[PDB]
Amino acid sequence: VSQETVAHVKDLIGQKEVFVAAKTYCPYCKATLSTLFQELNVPKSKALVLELDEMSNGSEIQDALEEISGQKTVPNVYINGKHIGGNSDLETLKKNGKLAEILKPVFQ
Repeated sequence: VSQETVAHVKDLIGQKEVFVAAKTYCPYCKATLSTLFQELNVPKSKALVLELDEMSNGSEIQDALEEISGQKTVPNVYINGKHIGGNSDLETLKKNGKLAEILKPVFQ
């Protein structure tokens, strides 16, 4: 895991307000994307969703994410540069109202 790749991934995380690292065949990723973009209607134009299994540098990005967030699995969600976690973490925030609050500056 090179520092160059790590720096690049931090760049990607900050490009859009909502960042999601996922894999196309993962049900946890599907639930997270559904929650954010279908149920909550977060504008897709304010999000960068990486499907690592369809990225030539997917494994390198995932390794960089582990270094940056300590997380080893997908989905890996960031909102406004802050690490949110995975699908279960998203569900907890959704239920206690904190997800709606942190997405306030994003919704439009």
